[PDB]
Amino acid sequence: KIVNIGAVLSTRKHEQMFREAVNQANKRHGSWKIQLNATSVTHKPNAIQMALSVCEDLISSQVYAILVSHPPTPNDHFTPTPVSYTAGFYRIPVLGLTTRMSIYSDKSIHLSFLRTVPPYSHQSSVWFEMMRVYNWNHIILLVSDDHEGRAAQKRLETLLEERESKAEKVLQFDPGTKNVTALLMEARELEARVIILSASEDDAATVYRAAAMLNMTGSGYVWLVGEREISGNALRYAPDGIIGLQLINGKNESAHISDAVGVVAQAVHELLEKENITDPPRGCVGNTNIWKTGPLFKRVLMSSKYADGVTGRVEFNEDGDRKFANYSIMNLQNRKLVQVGIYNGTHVIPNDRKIIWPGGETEKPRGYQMSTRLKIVTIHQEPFVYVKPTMSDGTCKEEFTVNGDPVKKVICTGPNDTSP
Amino acid sequence: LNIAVLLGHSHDVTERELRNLWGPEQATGLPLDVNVVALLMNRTDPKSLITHVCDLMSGARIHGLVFGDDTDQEAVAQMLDFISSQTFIPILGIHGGASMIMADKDPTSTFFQFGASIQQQATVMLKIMQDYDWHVFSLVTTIFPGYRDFISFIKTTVDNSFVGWDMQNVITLDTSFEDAKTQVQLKKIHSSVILLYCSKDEAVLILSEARSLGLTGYDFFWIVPSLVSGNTELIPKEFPSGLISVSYDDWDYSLEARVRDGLGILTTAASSMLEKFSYIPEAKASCYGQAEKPETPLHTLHQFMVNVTWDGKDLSFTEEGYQVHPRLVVIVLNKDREWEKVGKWENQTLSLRHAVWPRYKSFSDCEPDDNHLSIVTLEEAPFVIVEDIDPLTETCVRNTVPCRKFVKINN
Amino acid sequence: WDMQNVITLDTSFEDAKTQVQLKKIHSSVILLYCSKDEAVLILSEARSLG
Amino acid sequence: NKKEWNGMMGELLSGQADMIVAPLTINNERAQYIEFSKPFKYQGLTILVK
Ligand SMILES: *[C@@H]1O[C@H](CO)[C@@H](O)[C@H](O)[C@H]1NC(C)=O
Ligand SMILES: *[C@@H]1O[C@H](CO)[C@@H](O)[C@H](O)[C@H]1NC(C)=O
Ligand SMILES: *[C@@H]1O[C@H](CO)[C@@H](O)[C@H](O)[C@H]1NC(C)=O
Ligand SMILES: *[C@@H]1O[C@H](CO)[C@@H](O)[C@H](O)[C@H]1NC(C)=O
Ligand SMILES: *[C@@H]1O[C@H](CO)[C@@H](O)[C@H](O)[C@H]1NC(C)=O
Ligand SMILES: *[C@@H]1O[C@H](CO)[C@@H](O)[C@H](O)[C@H]1NC(C)=O
Ligand SMILES: *[C@@H]1O[C@H](CO)[C@@H](O)[C@H](O)[C@H]1NC(C)=O
Ligand SMILES: *[C@@H]1O[C@H](CO)[C@@H](O)[C@H](O)[C@H]1NC(C)=O
Ligand SMILES: *[C@@H]1O[C@H](CO)[C@@H](O)[C@H](O)[C@H]1NC(C)=O
Ligand SMILES: *[C@@H]1O[C@H](CO)[C@@H](O)[C@H](O)[C@H]1NC(C)=O
Ligand SMILES: *[C@@H]1O[C@H](CO)[C@@H](O)[C@H](O)[C@H]1NC(C)=O
Ligand SMILES: *[C@@H]1O[C@H](CO)[C@@H](O)[C@H](O)[C@H]1NC(C)=O
Ligand SMILES: *[C@@H]1O[C@H](CO)[C@@H](O)[C@H](O)[C@H]1NC(C)=O
Repeated sequence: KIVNIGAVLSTRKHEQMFREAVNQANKRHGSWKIQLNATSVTHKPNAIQMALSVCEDLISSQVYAILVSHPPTPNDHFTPTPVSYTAGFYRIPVLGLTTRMSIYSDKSIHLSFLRTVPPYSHQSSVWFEMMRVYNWNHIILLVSDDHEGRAAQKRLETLLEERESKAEKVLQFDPGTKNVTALLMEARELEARVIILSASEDDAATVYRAAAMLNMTGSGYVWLVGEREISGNALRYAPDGIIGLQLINGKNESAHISDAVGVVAQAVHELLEKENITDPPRGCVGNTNIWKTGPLFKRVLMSSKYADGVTGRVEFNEDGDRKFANYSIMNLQNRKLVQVGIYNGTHVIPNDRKIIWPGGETEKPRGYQMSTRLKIVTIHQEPFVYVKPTMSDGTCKEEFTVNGDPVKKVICTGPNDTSP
Repeated sequence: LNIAVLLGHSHDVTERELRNLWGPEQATGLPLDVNVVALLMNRTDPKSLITHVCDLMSGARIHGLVFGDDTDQEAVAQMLDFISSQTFIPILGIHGGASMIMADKDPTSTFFQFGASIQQQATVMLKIMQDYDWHVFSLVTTIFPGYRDFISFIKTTVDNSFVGWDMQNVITLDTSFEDAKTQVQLKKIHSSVILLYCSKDEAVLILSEARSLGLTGYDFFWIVPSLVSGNTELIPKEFPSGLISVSYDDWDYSLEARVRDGLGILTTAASSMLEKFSYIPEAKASCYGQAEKPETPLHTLHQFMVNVTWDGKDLSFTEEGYQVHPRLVVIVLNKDREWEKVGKWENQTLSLRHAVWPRYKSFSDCEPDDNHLSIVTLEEAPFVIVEDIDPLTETCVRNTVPCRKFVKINN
Repeated sequence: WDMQNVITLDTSFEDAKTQVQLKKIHSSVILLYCSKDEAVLILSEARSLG
Repeated sequence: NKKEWNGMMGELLSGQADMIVAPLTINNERAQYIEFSKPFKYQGLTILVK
């Protein structure tokens, strides 16, 4: 008659905050014989002994819900993935806290993993809704990383499928390259100026440093990025007037801990409704089979609906992500972050603040400059397209017709013979 | 180099045969040292898995892992995908859950599986539908994962085909159904051929509703992958007798040929890299006692074994981490409520033993009879002209009808 | 009269074999001969069948 | 095993061109992917013989 909860968490003070959230979770459900015990673990210098300490501690603990959060590492190591793999072997449910990569979009990779923070692909939702603000229909997508940018491209095409509008050009390329000037010059020559970017820190810094010297930050250009593109050396090289998005309480983990504790509390006290309550095995030495009500309790988590907590209404989708998070539409004004709007569950609310664009006036840029250089193509047709070589030096002769009318010629280009 | 073959099996494959398997093989030794260590394990829990893998990586710097499994749980390979990200060892998955196919990996992972992706399997199923001229189809999709990619691959396959498909509305399902909205979704179906991508638990309920809704006539057909149809040991009574499935589980290609091909791929990659690069053995020291930023190697076999051929076998691997020309077997659920090999798949050609397609009519014991009329004819120059199959579509053109000619070899 | 062959029923229907007979109806105009006790089930089925 | 379009539609759908000004024989297949204008010339088919 106890419920064990494993907290894979960073600091001892936030461990005490987690234990206080466990203590506060015992209030509204009475003095029933069920109890809530908490076991916390910390960092390890790699991903191997993370998996080691996590697997022995969570097998010896026999937990139900697992809360994992390790942002603060100075290296690029980020993955809480072996904890999710170890639990998803036994289908033990994990509440991820502060991981945001879209590789958790596949439940085949993560069988018993749910999180109450949305991944970056849901930012594309705002990237549709902002188009609804400005009636834009020709966008330029720019994606460096292929680890998750295929999912963002999928989400953007899904959002454009309902209106049946087309993205004019998408770009997938090398993570961590220096020759993105070719990418930007190939992206220059369209009628669209709305540019959408989602990358890492150094890739964003590279394309900012390229596009600043390539005159693609002035009038007409629209720069719409995500949260990872306004920090670090990308923020150091950031062009002004850029529109970005920010998660409200994205780095605030402490209230998110208590919100997840309330989610676990209502999930457990809904789990006691149905019968055949199963127990976590001793999977260290002796037990290899999975836990029985894994998909059952996961479907219980699919029926989650909340009206309490600091975040308030938290709800899981069909992919186990976060529904309806408020965002902060931020703007960069003279290398200072300026709040210029908020994002509802499904709506965009501009505030009374001033929106400053990277170009000239602060009006909204109708940045569809129609191409006056309409590139005409044809073929050598004998009655219609007479093709002659150069007359004197790359020129033509103003000949006359038989009826007193000069033959109108034009300087075209083309090959001479066949390709083999 | 040092190569470990750990095979957790319930079927008794003895370890001494696995050790002496290298004997009659190519013992010419293009590397100076080609050593194998065979192991068994009767408990495949992930603690012991990581323990034995770290023991083998500490076991004289083993540069290649060969793992199979007898149990039917794919999540073992879900652990193994992590292990390539740390041990930096080329790992091949042989049998069981190691042979069960996961979707997407990491670029810093040298882990590979003997099997076939779901898109290659859908290509094989649509090749079946091409070869039997079944064009009017539907698509029943539950919330079992990979389903949106499955729908997208079918749509991009239809858009890139000269077949002339007739896709009906893609049937979507919310959850474990109350038979209220999914009732209407199944009653949207009135076509013949139905594709089904669901789970093994929900397949019995969906096909039981389809038998209740009369969607299991012998005019109709049902084609599923092996991700929903499990092993041969569990065949429920609710499945329609005639269910076409596509699986990688060959029985002629048993565990001995599997580990022989795995050792052949590993030694071929190591030998061909030895003729390109000099100092081939590069291994991690141990799983214990290290900080962050692990000592990454420079020349690995991940960027090298794109081409490999073992005595004619196209065992090459894709850039995404799957087989280029895998081995697939098309089976049906015959009248004896079992699974019989209908056709194996070559590099491109769908070899079909039964080009005659029988009815497999015994779905219930109460069905109407004698609707397919077996009709014979004869070639005459102004009446019946019979030509070969078209090379562009591998399909008879729209005014022509399919037939078969019984062509013998000799006397 | 371009008349399809007569779709008949047997009992308070199982929604197994009469449903296939209703799926034979790719026509527009339907003459229905039944009582009030069965027409609710018939029209609920045809509403379910589209 | 992917469909492709060569020729002037190849240079148009890649973005290298903007407008095909040519004796474009209008057919259903090219109408399924791009849009046309009303034809400047009405013209059938014939056989050149000696
Ligand atoms: C509760 O968890 C703590 C974790 O340190 C453990 O020491 C203790 O034995 C547990 N108590 C029960 C009753 O499970
Ligand atoms: C790489 O960038 C440089 C500087 O912009 C440019 O001169 C060069 O042409 C680019 N490389 C290619 C292959 O275009
Ligand atoms: C960018 O702008 C500067 C001054 O506005 C000009 O000298 C330079 O040629 C421009 N470069 C390009 C590629 O347009
Ligand atoms: C997180 O939550 C509150 C309210 O969102 C925020 O103002 C504060 O910075 C954080 N509070 C704590 C206790 O961490
Ligand atoms: C619980 O298990 C019993 C078998 O002991 C079964 O009869 C019953 O239906 C189950 N109840 C559920 C799954 O709600
Ligand atoms: C988002 O903000 C609005 C108003 O600012 C509030 O009504 C709503 O409850 C918030 N939703 C969440 C999930 O925080
Ligand atoms: C913000 O969201 C809430 C809840 O979804 C709802 O009041 C409405 O959709 C939005 N409010 C507005 C647009 O004033
Ligand atoms: C094109 O080819 C012809 C004959 O093949 C040759 O005489 C001529 O110099 C070529 N170059 C031109 C027209 O620039
Ligand atoms: C095989 O199973 C037995 C259990 O009967 C176990 O004791 C033994 O350790 C297993 N063998 C290996 C190599 O693990
Ligand atoms: C096959 O592999 C060899 C190395 O083993 C490589 O040199 C060759 O390019 C590959 N492809 C072909 C078509 O031979
Ligand atoms: C691949 O398939 C073709 C059938 O078109 C066959 O002719 C060829 O021999 C096959 N390749 C090999 C290596 O057998
Ligand atoms: C027997 O097979 C050979 C194959 O080379 C063929 O040429 C010959 O015509 C066959 N004989 C008969 C009688 O069909
Ligand atoms: C042998 O085959 C040929 C044609 O293949 C034909 O005469 C007949 O089918 C056979 N003849 C005998 C005598 O078996």
